[PDB]
Amino acid sequence: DADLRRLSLKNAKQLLRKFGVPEEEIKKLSRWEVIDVVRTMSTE
DNA sequence: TCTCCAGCTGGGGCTATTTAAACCATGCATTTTCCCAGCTGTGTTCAGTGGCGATTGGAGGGTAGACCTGTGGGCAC
Repeated sequence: DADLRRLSLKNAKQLLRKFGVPEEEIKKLSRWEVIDVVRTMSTE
């Protein structure tokens, strides 16, 4: 959960693009919602 | 004869050379200093997260109530 802060929104956006997350979530670009979604996707 | 004048007849001041001394003017060139700009470092603030605490929800256990079955007693043939 920690290194997900160092993701520093922009690289987390690129990671969500890499996993295949739909563009709406990426579009929101939440600093907290984005990291929760990428933690969920890395759990999936 | 004496005075004046007027030309002219032989006489003095330019030029050329070397040298040192101390001096000057007129933009020029160089060196120094001051100022401004940029880059780096440190400090502060903000916000993420960690972490912990509290509240809510779910599950399990216990107690209470109700229903069903069994036994006993009373009554009737």
